[PDB]
Amino acid sequence: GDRVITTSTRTWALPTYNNHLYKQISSQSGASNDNHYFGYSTPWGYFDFNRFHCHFSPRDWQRLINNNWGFRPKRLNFKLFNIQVKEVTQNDGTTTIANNLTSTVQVFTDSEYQLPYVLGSAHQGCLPPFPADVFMVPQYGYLTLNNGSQAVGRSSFYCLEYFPSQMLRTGNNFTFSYTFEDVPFHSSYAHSQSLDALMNPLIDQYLYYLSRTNTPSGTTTQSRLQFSQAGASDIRDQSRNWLPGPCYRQQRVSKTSADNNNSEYSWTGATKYHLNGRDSLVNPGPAMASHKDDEEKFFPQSGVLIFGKQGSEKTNVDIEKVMITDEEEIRTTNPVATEQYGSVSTNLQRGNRQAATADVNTQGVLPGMVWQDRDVYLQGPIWAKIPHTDGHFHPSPLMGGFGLKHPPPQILIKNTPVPANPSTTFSAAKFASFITQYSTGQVSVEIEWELQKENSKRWNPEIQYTSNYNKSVNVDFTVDTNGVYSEPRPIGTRYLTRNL
Amino acid sequence: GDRVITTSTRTWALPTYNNHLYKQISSQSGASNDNHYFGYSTPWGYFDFNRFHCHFSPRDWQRLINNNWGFRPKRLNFKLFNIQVKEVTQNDGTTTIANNLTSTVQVFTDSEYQLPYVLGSAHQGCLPPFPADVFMVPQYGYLTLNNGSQAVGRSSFYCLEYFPSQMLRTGNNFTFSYTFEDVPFHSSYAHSQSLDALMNPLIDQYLYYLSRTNTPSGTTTQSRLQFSQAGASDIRDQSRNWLPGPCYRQQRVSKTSADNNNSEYSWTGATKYHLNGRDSLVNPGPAMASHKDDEEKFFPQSGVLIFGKQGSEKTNVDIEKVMITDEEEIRTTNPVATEQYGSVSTNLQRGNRQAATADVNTQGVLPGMVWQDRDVYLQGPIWAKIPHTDGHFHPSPLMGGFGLKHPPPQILIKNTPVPANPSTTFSAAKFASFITQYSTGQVSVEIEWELQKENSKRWNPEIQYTSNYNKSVNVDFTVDTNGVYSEPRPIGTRYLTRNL
Amino acid sequence: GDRVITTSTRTWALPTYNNHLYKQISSQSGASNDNHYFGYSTPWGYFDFNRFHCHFSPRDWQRLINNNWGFRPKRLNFKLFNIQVKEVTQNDGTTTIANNLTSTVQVFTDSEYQLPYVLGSAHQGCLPPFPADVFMVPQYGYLTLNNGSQAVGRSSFYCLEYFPSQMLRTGNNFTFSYTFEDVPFHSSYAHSQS
Amino acid sequence: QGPIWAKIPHTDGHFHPSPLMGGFGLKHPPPQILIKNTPVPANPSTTFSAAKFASFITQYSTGQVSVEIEWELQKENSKRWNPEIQYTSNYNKSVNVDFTVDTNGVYSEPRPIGTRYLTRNL
Repeated sequence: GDRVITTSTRTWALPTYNNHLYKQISSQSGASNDNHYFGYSTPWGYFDFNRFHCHFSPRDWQRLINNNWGFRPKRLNFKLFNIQVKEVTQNDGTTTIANNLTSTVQVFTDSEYQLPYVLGSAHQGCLPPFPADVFMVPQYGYLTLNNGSQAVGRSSFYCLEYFPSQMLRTGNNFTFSYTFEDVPFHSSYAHSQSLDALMNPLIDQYLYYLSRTNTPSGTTTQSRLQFSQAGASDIRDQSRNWLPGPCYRQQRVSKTSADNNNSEYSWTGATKYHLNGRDSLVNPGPAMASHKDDEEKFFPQSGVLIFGKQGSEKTNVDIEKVMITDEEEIRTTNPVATEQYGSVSTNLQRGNRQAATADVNTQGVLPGMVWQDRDVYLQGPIWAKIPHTDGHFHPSPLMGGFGLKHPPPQILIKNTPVPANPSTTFSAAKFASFITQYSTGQVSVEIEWELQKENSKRWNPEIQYTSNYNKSVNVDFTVDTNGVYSEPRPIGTRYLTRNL
Repeated sequence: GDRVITTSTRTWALPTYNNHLYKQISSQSGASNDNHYFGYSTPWGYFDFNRFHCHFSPRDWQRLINNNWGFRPKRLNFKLFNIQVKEVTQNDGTTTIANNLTSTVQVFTDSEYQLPYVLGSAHQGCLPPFPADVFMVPQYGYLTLNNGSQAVGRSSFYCLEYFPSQMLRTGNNFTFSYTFEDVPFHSSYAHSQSLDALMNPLIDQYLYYLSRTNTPSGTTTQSRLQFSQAGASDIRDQSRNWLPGPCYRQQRVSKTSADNNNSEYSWTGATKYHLNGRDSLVNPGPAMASHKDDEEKFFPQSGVLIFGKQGSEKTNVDIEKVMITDEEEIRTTNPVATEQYGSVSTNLQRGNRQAATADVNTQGVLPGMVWQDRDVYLQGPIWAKIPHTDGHFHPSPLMGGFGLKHPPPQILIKNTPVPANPSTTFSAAKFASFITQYSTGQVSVEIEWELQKENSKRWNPEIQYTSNYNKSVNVDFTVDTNGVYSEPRPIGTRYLTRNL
Repeated sequence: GDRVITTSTRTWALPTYNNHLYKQISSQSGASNDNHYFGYSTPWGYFDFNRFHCHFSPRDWQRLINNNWGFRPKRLNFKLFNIQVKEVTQNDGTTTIANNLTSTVQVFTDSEYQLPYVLGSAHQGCLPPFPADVFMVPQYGYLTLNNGSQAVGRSSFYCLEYFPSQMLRTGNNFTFSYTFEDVPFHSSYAHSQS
Repeated sequence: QGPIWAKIPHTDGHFHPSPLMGGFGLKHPPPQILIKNTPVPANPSTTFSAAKFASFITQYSTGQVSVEIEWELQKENSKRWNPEIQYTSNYNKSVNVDFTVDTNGVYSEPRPIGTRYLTRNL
């Protein structure tokens, strides 16, 4: 009631990747100097389970999303069990399996966050949406530092066979518990009222701003400047003690595709920054914006988010599959998307001298700013692991989600190598001749989120996202015919409304 | 001694507004699309008492303002009593009153801040300056959300007859206590010394900056670049570890009115931003600036504050009544008003290539910024109720004053309707035929502010705002002849000086 | 959580109907013989509050309707208070009010269900939807038995001034508590499958 | 906007009472509680009299009212995998939303509602 407890489980399959041998991986020499990566590929595999798919399913997303203002995770517990090591041999056109029993698997974990922590991109393949079937574990490895291809001093290279591990035979299991520290609840409410009008419309404030300057002489010219008390009426002159959050700009692009010159403006016309002289564009903006009321056919080029419609073939797939989140609901506070934040004076005015204006395309944070977060679509990420640093400035990760400083640990996996027969003559160096095998087992987690209840004295119904209706040949979600699973539309949580 | 306790009281009068019936209120269709408001008007009335007039009077403003570095409120208590319900009937050219006794009045309050909290603009009519006479209570009602006129989903509409109330007959009273959480003391000291010179003038620092580049060959041209250790002398090259606060720009306008082209530049030339595509100008700037030393005839167009000289007829009143606060005292740190914050390089320089500069009109917050607040004029507001949000970035409300997250509650009032005689035939629907009546009573509050004392080892006298002198035909403040009350000049608190 | 508690309140106005005199009421003789009613009209007025408007408002209807399979009422409590008797006089083209104080009002109740219980049709005028304004109390009276217009033996005619009442001056209030016995929960679920 | 309890008549032949209006079948419904305001005559004629004069003093009355209920409800739990219907407020830019007063103080209530939304397998 006060808090909800989630539990999941899955089965998984672990191959062997590098042939049990680290391989440094680097960028191609033909890759443009905007792109160079120099790094390592380890055999170890690792679990992810960072996304909301794992823990909810649509119904329990409603039950959560409609009834609560906010929530946070209060702990988690985690389990591996039913570990079944398995062998495979290929003779000629023949196959075999024959589980080999006593062979083991290595796991450990890091509380110390010592090893490089890489999730962060929401790389695909965390866990299957929907409980059925199975997923093969992805392997590890990391970029570090490059310069132009090549290498520089420092440049890391950890080992991963150092740390005390645990070696788990068939019929042995592994767990650990973890507890989040705390974070402010994630927002849900949609902010009934905009900032621009917070005011009682009936009375009028006692400040006069400045009325029409100039005024006729005579019929023409005087420097007379007069004042008019504000309130009701024109509004828009209201003295206001708060400010809307910061923004840049984006290149507006239409889903209609009736427009946009020919043209290729991307990525040339896109917004980007270059760190260390290598251009980098910005996929999430600082979480903000919208398109605008009544438009819906325009969206920011690099803004918002994509996802996609299964099955989605990468690299040049057309618009129908992508799904393009709208982001319209934060319109209350954040300063929309592609607009000049607002005009500001430039040149002073003499008797002979006209004044600008000339405005601006950006702002930056200022005292008295307020802004809201972003929304989380349940196929999105969860926690971002703020880097270990100084200059935080509170961490509202652009992906959305929680800002953990000590995220849940990482827990890589590997299955111990078994050599084939040696030559008995001793030898130079190290033979490979490995015995091909892989592994499988279960997995669990659980969370126990804590959520704050909802209460409001509003008189009328509210929105409360629904299942829609009416005779779709294929409803959604649930499998169509031959076993493929679907997920039409994104969801995200802002529905309940709180007065600002 | 350690802390001062304030107490006030007044008498008040409550009419009946809507005829006891909610009326949705909307913007005119002829109102330009920059202006649309769609909202409600409830019968309920409400108290304000948010301004400094209520609690002090000029003398006790001195006694406070001169002797203390800073202060904050530590609690308050509040009272209604001596409630006298009253009736009025009009027959023909006749009048009558005849207090009706047992009829009641409804009050309650909200600690939960559930209902929309609207003060925020310093709408006129809180309480009378000066204890005499009486004030009629303003009514409630709120804007919420519009789009273009019209309406959208959400859009609120609370009731106000839901909550448990208290119904107070003649000879019954009502109170409650409230306690502020805490806030840093409000500043007073004026910062004796500017940032630019913090340094001991006698010694010189050991960093060399960069001296004249170029230098003659020969007599003309060399790329020679040489260095000169700083200190004393030129100054202005001093390495400095702190930065002045952020700013925009304003349109400078003269009180002299000898200038400014013809011209109407307002509001076209004014500084503004448009949220959701509707332009909004900025009445308080981010609290900052000044005009400059020795000028005093120039002030920012949209900057500073107005107030006005009683009696002040709204809409086009001339300059003599407005009073135009100067804001000169923060000159120490904040970066004045209409000036380019400062130049910054633009293009690199080759052997053939000249460099800019080209500067900037704005900045935004940066690490190592410092700035000071604003000053509070005792006819200004007090607490702003920071909205319930995430992105605070400490709340220094542009109106000035304290940043309460849980402000003192709101406490609306209404007087229960009494119908006239029915028709005994039963009826359709609901008759009105109300009995015209209104109400009156007392009011109290009190605060008990806590203030920190002042001590300084300065050797010489200080400024300490005074009453001036010399044979004014009308002193100030105190009533002139026929009972009208005056308040010449604003006041505000920065007088005592602290070394920075 | 387990159970929700509702509370409402309203203001109301009570006229005087028959001039304080019972009047037997009957069907018109011209009314077709499919229609004949023979009955009484008493001065007494009565409260209704039997409809869901009174207790919920749309939002709290959602909050209920979406989250639960079923429900039943487990009790109720009831109150009258702030009773203000009032007078009206009409001289010529003039009006007056002048609350008269000590005059009283009579109420009682029936647990025994003795008197004819008539609600049953959802006659209009129970309470106002929405809290505002006010509603005038409807009067009582009942049909019993007719034959063709006229009357037959039996045919009732209660009094209503028999029972012990309570007479409530200004500055006096009245309550009682009541408890439902039990009923199976009302259904909500829509039955997924035929 | 419908009724609530029907007061099954005092009888024999019940055959469980599912009142056609809908709502609960109480055998002992909440009581009835009629009201009346005592008559005050005008001045008599002092000559005594036949019969009974009327000459009443016109008056009426007003006051408050309360009730309350405390319903008991059973919670909902279902293992269904997909969203459900859950009646909503609709959307989209109605010149007049619903319910809440339009302009001059009249109150509205568009559409009926009724409760069947949540789904249980039969």
